[PDB]
Amino acid sequence: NFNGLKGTGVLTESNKKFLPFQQFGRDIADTTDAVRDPQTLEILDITPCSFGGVSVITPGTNTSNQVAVLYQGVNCTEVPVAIHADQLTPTWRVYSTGSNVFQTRAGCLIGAEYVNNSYECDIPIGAGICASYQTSQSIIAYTMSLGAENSVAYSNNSIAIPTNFTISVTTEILPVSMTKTSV
Amino acid sequence: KIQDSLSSTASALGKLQDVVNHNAQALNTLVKQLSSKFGAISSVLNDIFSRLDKVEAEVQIDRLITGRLQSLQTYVTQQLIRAAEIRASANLAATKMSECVLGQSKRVDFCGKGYHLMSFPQSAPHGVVFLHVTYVPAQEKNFTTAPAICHDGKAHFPREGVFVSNGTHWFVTQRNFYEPQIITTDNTFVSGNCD
Amino acid sequence: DCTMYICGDSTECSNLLLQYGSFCTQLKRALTGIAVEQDKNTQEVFAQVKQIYKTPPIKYFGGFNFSQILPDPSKPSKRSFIEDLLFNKVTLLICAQKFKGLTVLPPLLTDEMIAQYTSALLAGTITSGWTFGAGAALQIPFAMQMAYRFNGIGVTQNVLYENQKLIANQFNSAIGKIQDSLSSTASALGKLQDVVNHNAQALNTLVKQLSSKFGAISSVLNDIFSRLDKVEAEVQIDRLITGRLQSLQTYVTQQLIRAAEIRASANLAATKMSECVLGQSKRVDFCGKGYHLMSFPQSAPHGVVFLHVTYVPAQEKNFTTA
Ligand SMILES: *[C@@H]1O[C@H](CO)[C@@H](O[C@@H]2O[C@H](CO)[C@@H](O[C@@H]3O[C@H](CO)[C@@H](O)[C@H](O)[C@@H]3O)[C@H](O)[C@H]2NC(C)=O)[C@H](O)[C@H]1NC(C)=O
Ligand SMILES: *[C@@H]1O[C@H](CO)[C@@H](O[C@@H]2O[C@H](CO)[C@@H](O)[C@H](O)[C@H]2NC(C)=O)[C@H](O)[C@H]1NC(C)=O
Ligand SMILES: *[C@@H]1O[C@H](CO)[C@@H](O[C@@H]2O[C@H](CO)[C@@H](O)[C@H](O)[C@H]2NC(C)=O)[C@H](O)[C@H]1NC(C)=O
Ligand SMILES: *[C@@H]1O[C@H](CO)[C@@H](O)[C@H](O)[C@H]1NC(C)=O
Ligand SMILES: *[C@@H]1O[C@H](CO)[C@@H](O)[C@H](O)[C@H]1NC(C)=O
Ligand SMILES: *[C@@H]1O[C@H](CO)[C@@H](O)[C@H](O)[C@H]1NC(C)=O
Ligand SMILES: *[C@@H]1O[C@H](CO)[C@@H](O)[C@H](O)[C@H]1NC(C)=O
Repeated sequence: NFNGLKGTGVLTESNKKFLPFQQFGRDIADTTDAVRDPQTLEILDITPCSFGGVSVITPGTNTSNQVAVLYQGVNCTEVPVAIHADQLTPTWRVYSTGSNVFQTRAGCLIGAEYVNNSYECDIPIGAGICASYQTSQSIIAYTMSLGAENSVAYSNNSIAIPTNFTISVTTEILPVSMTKTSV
Repeated sequence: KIQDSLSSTASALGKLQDVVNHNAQALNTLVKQLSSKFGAISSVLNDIFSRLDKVEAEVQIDRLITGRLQSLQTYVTQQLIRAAEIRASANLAATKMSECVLGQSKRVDFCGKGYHLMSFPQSAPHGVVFLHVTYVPAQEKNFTTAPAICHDGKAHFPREGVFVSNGTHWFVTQRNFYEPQIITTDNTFVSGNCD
Repeated sequence: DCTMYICGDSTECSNLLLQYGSFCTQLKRALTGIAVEQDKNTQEVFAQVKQIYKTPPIKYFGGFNFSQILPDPSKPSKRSFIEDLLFNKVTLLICAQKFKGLTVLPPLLTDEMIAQYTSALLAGTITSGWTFGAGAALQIPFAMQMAYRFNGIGVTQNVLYENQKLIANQFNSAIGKIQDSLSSTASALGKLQDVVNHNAQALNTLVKQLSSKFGAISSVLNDIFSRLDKVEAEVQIDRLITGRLQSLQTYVTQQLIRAAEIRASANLAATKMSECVLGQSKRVDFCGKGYHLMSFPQSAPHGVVFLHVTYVPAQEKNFTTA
């Protein structure tokens, strides 16, 4: 509550320079981010507390009940610091000190063991990560698989011609209209 | 096989399912949204009249009429977006019916995965389902080729087809089915010398 | 997010926001549909192959030179020479948006495999021809594939082999100017800059909007309760709440529009790749200016850039006909 400037967050050392006149620093978002302590001329650095979107990775509810959790846009070493009673809105703080964690560009997901083999995507994550319920049975997040590679034996005197043909019926579905409604 | 494929899993009809789901889900929100008090004292009109003076009951109602009317407006706008999306799907469906069904289209990957032969439309609830019939080349054998051929000191070309040989002597065949033929002047036109 | 964008760090504000019900719970539903869609467009544009082909080590295609479009192993990232110019010319604080609850999720298909799919599409159209867009990939000599595209144009294939070296040198000089032309002006990539600009510009209004008064005593959330009595504070705070809530509604209903103008472009590109790249098309002036030989795709940030190779008649001699 610096001079009545109510706010919440964590304050660190700020390398930004204030002129002796200037008191409050403002960002592009037009809000305070740095304050000058009345007792100590050193400039603080206001930034909001640790937060972010909470994503749950779940298979079919009937299939299983383990649900790995992915944390959005946070360093994976920060959420262990966040663990404290009356300090975290979720009461399920067990996963923060939970199973083996894997860190990606979309934060680190907890409750799923990263397997370094390749599988086709079942549940999208982002940045080439796809969690799935595989083999006892748990949740594993792997890297995106683009399909098995297939070299072509190209040669400047070689040609390949199909000696046989097959007819396969392919389906395709398109909506044409929704329900007419009135209010 | 198509009979079993569609009925094997419920995810085959996914495109049609959310069209009737999003509509049936937006209505639920609209019905639920009238329960909101919208900052007023209550959420039912009759109690506002029965318990508040008409000089200031309008102010409480003002936050309710404007709140409900605006909430109704966002539902209509959420419908024009979908109407502009289905219209972009009906026209694509209309193009499929015009080209894939009523005729044959040489456009690759437009009426099936591969060469297109024909189609059969099928009626669907709030949509249409097509049955593309495709020609797909089967197992193949590679051969040794040559762009041209010289017989009388003069270049020779395939009139339509490609030149192939199994190792001993050459043959001309179609592009999509190995049907070798003896090289003949009828399948060949000369163009200049072979140097 | 709902609570912290409207009533952040204020338990005396988020409590009364529930009085509006699921009004902004529908906001997350709307912006989730656009989110998953941007991971669906890229799935149906760059991924029309079930195999990941690799070009042979030698790059001598009968006089044709493709070093400007094949992936470059020398660079640590598998990106083609043309790809490098596109990425540099496309330019994406960013942290301040996050602190207001405006996250930027990363796409499912990361940029590395996007240039890997494009490597596959450049590994079939130069070795296997257009037959790998219809089934089993079959190799043909690239000296012959011109005689097939030329056959569909209308000219007999004899004009090719009599003029192969002339064409290859003509092609080699043609692909080189694309490197110069793309970097010549920054307005060439204008159709991609505005896409990231409009998205970036829209967020600027949103963060600046929450500092507006909306007719209230003060735009600051906390000082309203700390300076005015509670009898009219709820009325006072209501028009501040509806100001931010309505502003979020305006942004989302405009963002859906921009999705539609992109969803339309995604389908156009998907047809372009299915026709202009995976084959030769008879749709005049649909895959470039002039008769169409083939096409080569190249990835780009938040977009795709094609390289149509069109056939244009040169000078002519008028004749007398019957
Ligand atoms: C590549 O294709 C050519 C064309 O079919 C093959 O040449 C032909 O081969 C068959 C048997 O493989 C020959 O038939 C036999 O000919 C002998 C000749 O004395 C005859 O006594 C037998 O009763 C039988 O009819 C056929 O004559 C021959 N074509 C010619 C013009 O001589 C060739 O064998 C194939 N090579 C490979 C490696 O597949
Ligand atoms: C295909 O074109 C590229 C582009 O010019 C060629 O790369 C050149 O290789 C020579 C070889 O000494 C170098 O001096 C040039 O500096 C290279 N160009 C660039 C832009 O770096 C490549 O050699 C060509 N390939 C074939 C087979 O002709
Ligand atoms: C057709 O046009 C091409 C180029 O558009 C001509 O090729 C050029 O010919 C001149 C003179 O013979 C040479 O100096 C150039 O080096 C050639 N260019 C290339 C890329 O090789 C060609 O001569 C023209 N043919 C006719 C019959 O007019
Ligand atoms: C339960 O979930 C499974 C998914 O493994 C599904 O196959 C099954 O139909 C579900 N049963 C229900 C929803 O009754
Ligand atoms: C956390 O920050 C450190 C900074 O040194 C960085 O090295 C690390 O990769 C970050 N981890 C995550 C999960 O963001
Ligand atoms: C891949 O995973 C296996 C088992 O999970 C492990 O033994 C191996 O060391 C891993 N490889 C790398 C390169 O980390
Ligand atoms: C095929 O390419 C190689 C690579 O340069 C070349 O040595 C060979 O002569 C070519 N084939 C023919 C038939 O010219």
